[PDB]
Amino acid sequence: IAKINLLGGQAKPGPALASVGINMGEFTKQFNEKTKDKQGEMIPCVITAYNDKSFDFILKTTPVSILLKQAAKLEKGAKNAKTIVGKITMAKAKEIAQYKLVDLNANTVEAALKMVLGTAKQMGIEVI
Amino acid sequence: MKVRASVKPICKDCKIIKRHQIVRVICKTQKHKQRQG
Amino acid sequence: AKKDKAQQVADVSHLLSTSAGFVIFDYTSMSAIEATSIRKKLFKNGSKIKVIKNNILRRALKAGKFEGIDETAIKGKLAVAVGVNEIVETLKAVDGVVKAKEAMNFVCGYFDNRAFNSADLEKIAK
Amino acid sequence: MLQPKRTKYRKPHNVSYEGKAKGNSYVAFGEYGLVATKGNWIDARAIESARIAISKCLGKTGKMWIRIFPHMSKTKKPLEVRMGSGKGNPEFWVAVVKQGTVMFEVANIPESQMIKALTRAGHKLPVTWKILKREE
Amino acid sequence: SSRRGLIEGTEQRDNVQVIKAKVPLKEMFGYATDLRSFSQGRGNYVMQFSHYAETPKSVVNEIIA
Amino acid sequence: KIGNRTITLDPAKVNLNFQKDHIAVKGPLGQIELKLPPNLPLKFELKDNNLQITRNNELKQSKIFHGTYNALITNAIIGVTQGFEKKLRLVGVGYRANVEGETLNLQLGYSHPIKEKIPKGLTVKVEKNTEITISGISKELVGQFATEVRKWRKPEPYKGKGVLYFDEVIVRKAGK
Amino acid sequence: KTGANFERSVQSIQQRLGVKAVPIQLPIGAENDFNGIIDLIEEKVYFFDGGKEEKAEEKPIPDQFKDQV
RNA sequence: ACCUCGAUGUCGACUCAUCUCAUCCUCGAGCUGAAGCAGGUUCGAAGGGUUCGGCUGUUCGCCGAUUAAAGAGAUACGUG
RNA sequence: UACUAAGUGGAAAAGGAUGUGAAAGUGCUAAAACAGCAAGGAUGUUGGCUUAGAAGCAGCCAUCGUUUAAAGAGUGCGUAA
Repeated sequence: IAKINLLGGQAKPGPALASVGINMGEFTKQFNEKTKDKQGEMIPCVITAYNDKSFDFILKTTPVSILLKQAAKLEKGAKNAKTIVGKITMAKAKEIAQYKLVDLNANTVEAALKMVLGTAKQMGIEVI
Repeated sequence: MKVRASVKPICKDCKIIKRHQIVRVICKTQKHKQRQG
Repeated sequence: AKKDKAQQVADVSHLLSTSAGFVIFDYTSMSAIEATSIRKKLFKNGSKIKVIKNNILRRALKAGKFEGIDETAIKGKLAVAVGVNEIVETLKAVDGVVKAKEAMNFVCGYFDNRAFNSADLEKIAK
Repeated sequence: MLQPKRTKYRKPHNVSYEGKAKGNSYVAFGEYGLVATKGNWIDARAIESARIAISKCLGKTGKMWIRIFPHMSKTKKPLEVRMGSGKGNPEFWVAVVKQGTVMFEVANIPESQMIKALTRAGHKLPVTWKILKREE
Repeated sequence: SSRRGLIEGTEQRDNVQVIKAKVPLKEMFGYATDLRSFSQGRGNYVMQFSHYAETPKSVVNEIIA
Repeated sequence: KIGNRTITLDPAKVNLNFQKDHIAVKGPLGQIELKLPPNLPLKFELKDNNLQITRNNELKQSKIFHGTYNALITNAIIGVTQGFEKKLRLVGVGYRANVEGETLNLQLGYSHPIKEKIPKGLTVKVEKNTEITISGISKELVGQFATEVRKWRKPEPYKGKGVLYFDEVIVRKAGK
Repeated sequence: KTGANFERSVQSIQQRLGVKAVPIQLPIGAENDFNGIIDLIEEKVYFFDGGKEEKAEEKPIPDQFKDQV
């Protein structure tokens, strides 16, 4: 419900952030305070029905998408998915999979790495 | 109803029935009603 | 194919005969998200939360020497946890599922191939 | 225009098209084709119209061949003259079709757009259409 | 949607949704009064000149023919 | 396939009168007298505890016949054992309706008084001045009455305004 | 005129405006039967006519309204 | 070129009109990019109605003003 | 002995026909087949971009993958989001 792709900074300027009945600042305070660690870095945001949308939230462990962007060594948007640009290897693939080791609900190294390739071969890098 | 002499399924839910030996169609789409197929 | 149906029935008969413990409890709405939550909890357990047809589970059970002829006529979504290789932790998880629903009646199965009353099997589970 | 280079006579006997297909009795180049259930006259204007219609629906990679081409002439008297002073002046060009004759073939084109083009051709010819495939 | 457009989402100033519109001035005249008509006057619009952009062929028709 | 379907029965709540001219099912929730014309291909059996009517002949019109007679048997059984009810909302600004004795009034765009008589075997109940409930023993008659009430007003896209069937979310059009 | 009710009006203003205002009177009728005004701090006034309004007298409430008053 | 050329009385106007519906209007109804009015679409329905003046012999046509409405036609392009 | 539910018979172009029989092939299948219904339908993922704002359905490059009976950048409906 209302997937939210926002940084770790201000939770005020999100129009789709407050659409299920939740207010803006009442969480934004603690959101900023506890996400000052990675302010300027993305932190995905989703929500579930609490009882009446008085206050609820859940922050997601970051999937490798900004690190997967620099895995291609390009800071430009990837409208070219069949082009293998950037270097990724089993060592780097496993390092990336460490991030998503807890991020996914099916737990095993090979399958999580297959997730990383499947999301990454379409990233704009035909990964190893 | 649309005055024509050859009607074929034009929306995905335009199904053809024959009422009293007059061929007509039924569909949710209201721009797709016609008879005398 | 019907011959394929028979050979699959034989294969799952062999599977249940080989497997000592196994529990199949009918779920309303067995949910995939909480299913893979179970999968994280089970991890590399010999158990495999799985979903196969309910008629094959009749003829599997009636080929594979386990008690109950009218106990197989369950109606609805059925998923079997084959308890083995940490069968206890599988029992723990399936009783956690028992407490995750309204109240799920004992359909079939037991800890290691000897079914009895289910007022204590859940206590082995927790 | 589909006007032949030269004609020995401007004022010929057209055809007796009540007979089985003399030539072009089967598709030769493409994989599917339109065939006439019976024979009749066709002008040149409608041949050009059918060609352009099938070409608009033709892909940039598909190719199409025509079998029947205007060889005969067609004459009409003015609407003020009584019966018989001579023979008038030819107006336009006409080709003959025998029963079972094929006229259009398409190739290097998807089969769905193939049947699309065949329907487009059929909706424009007075002769009754029928659809076949390249047998060999 | 019909005037070179800015309909690519929503922009909000944290309590008021201010939407940008890079719109040619020729298409402002009936635009603003009809926007007030349709919106029941519950909004407004600010006068700021963006830039000198390309003229559409509709206005080019009167250049030469 | 609808052929000799399983139609359950409890021969104490409702009693049956199976005749070649009228089928009379009677119980505490009234009686239903299904009228069936003479010269029918179907044969009726004296049965209880899931009565089933079989087919003596196999042909298209007879097939449709059996399907429809079985469906109407189901309809009449559930009617005589449970009854039928329909409910209709009325979405408007000044629209309303209420009851006088056995007649439903209507307040509509009409500047002229509108009342409609209630057919026999059915009863109306008012809970809010616009939404009405009609309860009787026949789905046939209750639907006919619902259409009769609807016939005076049709919902339109530019504004929620009409005889809503409690579950119809109509398409919307945005003019002015 | 059609489309109005005193309770409806005060409810609408309370929700959409946050007016937090106080009523003084209560019309009698729904949309056409406006022939008297219940008064809250004092007695209801019954209007003997329509678009004339020249004879105003303040008559006792029948208790189906005075309790809510 | 087929009866009527040992007689078929052929334009136009007045009057009398009768009939058809591919309906001009009143009528029913659907649909709409049908806010509403104001619109278009065609299915039914021929029950009824379906003007007055200027112009040149007039049909045609144009014009003037005007009606809920200022039809297309058939009847020796109606009626000596 | 078959067809017609069209008074076809007892007139006819183009096209349309899920009207209906007969014929020769032809998939599943009492182990539930075909529906409809009772239930899930996950997951990187609002894949990457775009227009500050487009992010399963504005659109383009991809259009691949884990758990799994299966889950599709989704089958369509919903907003500029």
